Amino acid sequence: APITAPDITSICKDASSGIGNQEGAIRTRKCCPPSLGKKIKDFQFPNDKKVRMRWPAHKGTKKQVDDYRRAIAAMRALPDDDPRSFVSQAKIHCAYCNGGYTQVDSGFPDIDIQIHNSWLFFPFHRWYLYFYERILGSLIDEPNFALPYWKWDEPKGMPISNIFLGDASNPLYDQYRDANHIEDRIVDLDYDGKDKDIPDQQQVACNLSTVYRDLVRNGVDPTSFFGGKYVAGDSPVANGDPSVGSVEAGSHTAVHRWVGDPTQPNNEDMGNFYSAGYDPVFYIHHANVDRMWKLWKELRLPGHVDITDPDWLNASYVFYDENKDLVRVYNKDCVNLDKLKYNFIEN
Amino acid sequence: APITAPDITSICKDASSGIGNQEGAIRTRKCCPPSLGKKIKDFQFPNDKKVRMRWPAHKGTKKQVDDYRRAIAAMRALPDDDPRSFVSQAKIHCAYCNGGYTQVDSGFPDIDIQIHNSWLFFPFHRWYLYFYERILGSLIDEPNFALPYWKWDEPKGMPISNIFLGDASNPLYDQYRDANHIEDRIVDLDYDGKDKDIPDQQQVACNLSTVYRDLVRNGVDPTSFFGGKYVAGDSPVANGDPSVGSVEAGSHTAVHRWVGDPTQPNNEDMGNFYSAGYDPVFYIHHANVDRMWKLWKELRLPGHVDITDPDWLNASYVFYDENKDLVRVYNKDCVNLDKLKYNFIEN
Amino acid sequence: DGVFTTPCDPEY
Amino acid sequence: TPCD
Ligand SMILES: Oc1cccc(O)c1
Ligand SMILES: Oc1cccc(O)c1
Ligand SMILES: Oc1cccc(O)c1
Ligand SMILES: Oc1cccc(O)c1
Ligand SMILES: Oc1cccc(O)c1
Ligand SMILES: [Cu+2]
Ligand SMILES: [Cu+2]
Repeated sequence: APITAPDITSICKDASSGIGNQEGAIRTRKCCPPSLGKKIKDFQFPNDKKVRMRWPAHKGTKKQVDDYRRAIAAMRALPDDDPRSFVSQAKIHCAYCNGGYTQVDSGFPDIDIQIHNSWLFFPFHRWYLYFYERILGSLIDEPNFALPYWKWDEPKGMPISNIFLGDASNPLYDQYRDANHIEDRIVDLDYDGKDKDIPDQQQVACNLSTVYRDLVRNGVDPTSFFGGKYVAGDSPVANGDPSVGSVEAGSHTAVHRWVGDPTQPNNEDMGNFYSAGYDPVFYIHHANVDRMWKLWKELRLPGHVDITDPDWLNASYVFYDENKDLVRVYNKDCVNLDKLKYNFIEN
Repeated sequence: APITAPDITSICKDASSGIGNQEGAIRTRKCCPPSLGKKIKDFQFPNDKKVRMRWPAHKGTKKQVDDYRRAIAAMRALPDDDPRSFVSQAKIHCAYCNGGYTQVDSGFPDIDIQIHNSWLFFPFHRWYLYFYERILGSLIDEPNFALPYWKWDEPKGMPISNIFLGDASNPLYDQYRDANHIEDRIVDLDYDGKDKDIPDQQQVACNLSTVYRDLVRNGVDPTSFFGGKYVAGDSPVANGDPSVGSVEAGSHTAVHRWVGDPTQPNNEDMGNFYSAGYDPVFYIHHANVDRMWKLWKELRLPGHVDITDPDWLNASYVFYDENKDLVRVYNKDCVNLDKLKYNFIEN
Repeated sequence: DGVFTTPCDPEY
Repeated sequence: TPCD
């Protein structure tokens, strides 16, 4: 039976798993979404007249960068208890990744829902971003709004984009980042918690190698790429478990560890799930992870196929949308980007 | 219909194509092979007990280096008219690359055979080296003899190996090299006839980017990697033609231009097909070009597959082997390195 | 990996 | 753009 989110606005508990230092935690663990007594409605495919074209974060136009900053600022300006707010959007990640919900709707109220470290990883984050992007557009009255994506698979895209830097006056800034790494600028997709101290050009080569390993060498079939089968009745898979998919365990994890500030108790913000969403770059990194799924499929290789297991197809999550409606979405319905009315500008 | 070498001992003319300055040419254009009363026999797969392991030129054991040096010396000690001799082996390149032979056996007696600048590039040179290597081993009675290869895809291997340097007392030496470049040591795989005034570590990065360009970015399918289709009735494809494959037009060409001596009439030795084989490093560079073919398939990327067109499979050449027998070989028979009983020592 | 030899090795 |  498929993993099924309950009414997250009626059945939710404080996040208390996967956070090593709760005593000194700098972000809240009260990550439950606002309870507005709304009815959960089924997803309907968008009727957008144009496709939203996500743009490389290092090659944005003035309007792209300006619109994005304005949208994030608007989001930061909302009171937290607005489900579209900066903090509410961050808490979504906390609730789904750090044990806010249980499998009660599947008859297992004794077991948490975890969307990480399994085949739920890609589709959950695809939906998370889908609503996030549409919410941002609505806040600035831009019906064709699109997120940037951090193109760390291309050399010019490997340095963290300057648009995220500066100080608090920049809405895309977050003080809780590894200061030494931000100075280095170039992300280490092979980062394992220890600085390599290698030449920049060698880091580029290392990063190109890492993307190849995650998309081709190790992502050879649906189980190795998406991650292990995870269904109702299953306990949460531990971080670093061998069954975790190639991208999630590889380049994905590396970027989070690299950006997260090691002087913080849980390496907040990016260094832990529960706090990652408080860094705007979280969503932009994840937009490229979302793109990795597209690239993996476009590689017409044996085994590079989508999942057909019903217990994956029928897994579902709940999100607030731009109208503050509650929407249930299914994995099966996000596999086709044309139907979600967005794509990525390549090069 | 496939390109088919004639009886090369019966139908052959002096090289007169692709040599800009024939008047001042420092090597002979009389590149035809010796006639020993042999008849041409079909190839048979070797029954070697062990696989010969080619070694990176910058990391040879004392025995590997001493054996190679002894073998080349023995080849230089042979009179030129021996088909196994240093000069005979060099002339093979001249005859196949500078218009020694015609397509007479295909019914086109007024068109030359050219093995460069098409899909014949990789398999012709694989066979050329296969016999060259087995001849060398025979001259020193080492049944498991293997060539070195110039591993310029790895930083440590990018400097031309010191084994090729010194003076004429070293059999691996050739005076007709770009003296300034030999002093620089680090090959420029992007060399286009103008010295780059850049630091060594940047040249390393340039070289990495070039190997990535040739094997991944531009070698996207058999046509783009191996080069354009070339069959009986086709005229010779020009150097620099758009249809030339990625490795041949790229890193391959750069190394030849870089090592060739610009003070010579045709940039002899490496700077022109007709003279390149007079430099021992020619074969060792080409052994890594041979390895690029292996690497390209091992990448297991989409389109990285061998050619299946019969007009490629059934194309053939004629070489002398270590028994001074004439052997006809076909492209189809060199695609599997296990059956040719050699491979490469990898990291 | 890919076309690169141990590019992530800090001790190359 | 290491090849300049
Ligand atoms: O609403 C805003 C505008 C700019 C920066 C910021 O942190 C919030
Ligand atoms: O495109 C590239 C490939 C490898 C190293 C580098 O600095 C750039
Ligand atoms: O730039 C480098 C340095 C060391 C190994 C490598 O593959 C690339
Ligand atoms: O070679 C494979 C591996 C996995 C799924 C498939 O359809 C093909
Ligand atoms: O056999 C091939 C040749 C070219 C592209 C591809 O995906 C497969
Ligand atoms: Cu997540
Ligand atoms: Cu040649």
